[PDB]
Amino acid sequence: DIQMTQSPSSLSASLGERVSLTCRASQEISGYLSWLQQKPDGTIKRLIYAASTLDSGVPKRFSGSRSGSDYSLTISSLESEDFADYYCLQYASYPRTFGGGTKVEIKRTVAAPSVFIFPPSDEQLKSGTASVVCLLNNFYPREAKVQWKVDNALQSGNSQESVTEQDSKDSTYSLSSTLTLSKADYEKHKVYACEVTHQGLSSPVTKSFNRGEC
Amino acid sequence: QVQLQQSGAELVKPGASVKLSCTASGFNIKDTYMHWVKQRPEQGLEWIGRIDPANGNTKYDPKFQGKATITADTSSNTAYLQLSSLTSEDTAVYYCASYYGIYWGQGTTLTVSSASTKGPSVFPLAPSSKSTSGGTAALGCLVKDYFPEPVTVSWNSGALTSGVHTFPAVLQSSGLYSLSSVVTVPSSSLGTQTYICNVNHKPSNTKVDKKVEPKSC
Ligand SMILES: O=C(O)CCCCP(=O)([O-])Oc1ccc([N+](=O)[O-])cc1
Repeated sequence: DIQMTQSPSSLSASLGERVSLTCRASQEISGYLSWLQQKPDGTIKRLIYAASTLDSGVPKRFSGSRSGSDYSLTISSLESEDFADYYCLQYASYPRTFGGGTKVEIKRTVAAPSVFIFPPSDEQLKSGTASVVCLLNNFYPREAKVQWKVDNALQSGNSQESVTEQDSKDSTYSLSSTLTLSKADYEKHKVYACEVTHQGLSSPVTKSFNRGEC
Repeated sequence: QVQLQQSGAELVKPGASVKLSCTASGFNIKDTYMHWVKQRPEQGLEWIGRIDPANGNTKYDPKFQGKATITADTSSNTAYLQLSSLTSEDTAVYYCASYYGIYWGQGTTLTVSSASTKGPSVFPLAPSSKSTSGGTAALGCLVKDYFPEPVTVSWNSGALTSGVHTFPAVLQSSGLYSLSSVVTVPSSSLGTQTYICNVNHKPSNTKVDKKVEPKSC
């Protein structure tokens, strides 16, 4: 098997920056190499083949080159859409082999999250459970702290959060936090709040709701 | 247009066999060579093998020589990947690709497990919860208690894609997954526009469409 050694494994770059990824073939592959791009959604597309030939419709900012066993992919001006994992593919002999891939991360300016809080839906309440959801939308960097407060009392042990990958449009992240309680426990308290801490904020932003009868 | 449509995600028991499919629309046998690729988190793309639909010739990555069997049917324009003696190591996303690697299927998530499938409950995340926000409002759907992954979430049958965020699923203490999909929209048109999330969990054949609207109070 021809080993394709791709470096680096991860690359962080600012928008507009000129970046390059490299793949070294352990054997002579005579230019039979393609560059594939896999976006966060799992979509894979070929950008280059024959080492330096761009596919139809591929943006001019992408270019491939070869120097002996070193094959490189270059992006002239990194754009948010370029956030993806890139893989080189050897098609000179069998078995076909892929490089390890290079995860391209994008650096951008600090952005404060827009916070939203959602009460449990009435239909969920009928099932005996209650999920309060807190949304931190479009922020940067990824680091952020979210604290649940029920009647001003800090919560622990009943929540789970998840953060997205960088957005293909603006390179920001979004976080979702869910506080799951039993219907009875939910009905025992009045004020449900979500306190958010992030560099883009001078002070913690708190969003809340009061479970009133509807 | 032209594309490769792969079979739905599914859960299969350890020790069993499974057969994935990849049907091509637009082109056909003429291009020749249908490849199958395996992918797992933190592991790149791994080639399984390929088939020449014109003569049935097959080439495999030596590691899969006694694990995968690739077949093709030109009449129905479909290729198949049969995996035998399933183990936890076979849990992955499988992709099919055409000649030159130009067309790629959307991938099929195979989860090998001794557990039962679980359909999710879909709850609305109503906009303007208690009151309206500063110009923009958020709404969404909570897809809770399902197994295994993944779940597909669309908005307005594909008509709405702008500002959508479908978060990675979290594993709850019960062994069941849960995720949310949200959208930010103008608060001014909450009374004129319609937002409905389309949820689909193939492993359990669960398909739900939930209209998300502001609740009265
Ligand atoms: O003469 C031969 O045997 C080589 C001709 C085949 C070129 P090819 O179809 O294998 O190119 C590809 C190689 C690998 C892939 N892949 O998805 O891994 C996709 C396409």
